[PDB]
Amino acid sequence: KVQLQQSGAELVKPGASVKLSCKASGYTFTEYIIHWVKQKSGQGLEWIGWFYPGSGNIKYNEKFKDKATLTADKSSSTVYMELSRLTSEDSAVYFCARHEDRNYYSYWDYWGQGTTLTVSSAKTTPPSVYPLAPGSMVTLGCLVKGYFPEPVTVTWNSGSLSSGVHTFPAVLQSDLYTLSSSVTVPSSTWPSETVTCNVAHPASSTKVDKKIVPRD
Amino acid sequence: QIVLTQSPALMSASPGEKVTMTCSASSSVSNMYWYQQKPRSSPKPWIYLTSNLASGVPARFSGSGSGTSYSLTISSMEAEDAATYYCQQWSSNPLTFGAGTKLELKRADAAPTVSIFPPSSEQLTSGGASVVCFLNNFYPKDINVKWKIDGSERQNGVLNSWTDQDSKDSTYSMSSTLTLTKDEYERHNSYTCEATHKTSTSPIVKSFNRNE
Repeated sequence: KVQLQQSGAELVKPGASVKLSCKASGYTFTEYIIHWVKQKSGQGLEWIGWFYPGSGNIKYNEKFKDKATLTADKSSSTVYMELSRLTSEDSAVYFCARHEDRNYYSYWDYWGQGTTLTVSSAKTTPPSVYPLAPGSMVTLGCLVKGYFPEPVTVTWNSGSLSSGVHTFPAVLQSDLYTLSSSVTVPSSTWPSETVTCNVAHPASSTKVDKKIVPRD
Repeated sequence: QIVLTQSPALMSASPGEKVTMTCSASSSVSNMYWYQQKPRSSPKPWIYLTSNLASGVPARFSGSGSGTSYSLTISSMEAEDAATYYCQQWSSNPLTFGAGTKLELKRADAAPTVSIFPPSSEQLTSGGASVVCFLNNFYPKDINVKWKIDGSERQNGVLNSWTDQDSKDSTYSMSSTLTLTKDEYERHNSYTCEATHKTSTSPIVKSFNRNE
């Protein structure tokens, strides 16, 4: 089956370079053209350029002419995009897309997920996880404050509580991210049984479990 | 290079209703291509070659245009149709997109379930105090949060966040945070979360006291 797989999220200091990769598999590499698209979080899509393996033909969106370099390995069926002299407005989610070489009656039929590049001088910071207990249907939650790199992972009881959960998008309080999550469960369920929100901030490799306890 | 201008980005439609999005172009174009994108997910191809309908798409969708004004039409709206739809051009260089129109499910207006939370004993021990206030499951999206401590409006230090529309019941939810110093919090007594929504003729209040 056709699958395009891209490198994981990145965090680089301004000025340095980054090499984003798009790995193809399940189809002949030298028959389709790989496009690259940038989507600044929130805003709309923007094209950067295409690359055709085989001929090695490139054609940059002429805005990103000095920003981006398109190369390819071909032995691993992998297209590369390097961005150099990074600044704050390069922080965006970057897609790769596939299109047939000689068609016209085709479209960008397969995409390869996002890669969220973050350009900042902020230091990588683990999160502080605080439980939130109240004081017929009982709402709980935990607060995840004071982390930077992004993203984080919040489950409840290792994923045993799925429905009735609301994990909210992060925001920058100063120059650190803050996130909140909630779970609502029957009064018969809690505090008579354990409730433990599970947080994971992979950029610092932390993995935290906080039991929600009623107050005194 | 052509600039692609889309119709109302915030569009609301209930199931059954017929929807129409339009993509306007600065210069004439041969064909138009539409894409769909879900909450932080890879955009998939929806309609290509102006009106061909890509692979995966129900026939309730339809493309049209053939000029400088193109359009995407849903004959019968369904719940799995809430998303943001982009229009792409292939004719000139460079390749450009529209800004996107975010389609939304219009349903019966629901009022929020409000919950307020005092700071944890952990946060105080590290010298910090955050009063969280959850507003879960409501429609429509528009809502204002008003904080009150000792019966007066705390203007700054507020922090809002919204989840997107629920795939099940199509409602929204909102987390409001209020971060104080451990010392400033251990001074006032009543902490009120006053929420204003279009459903109710009065704000929904949830408050608590430190002396508990």
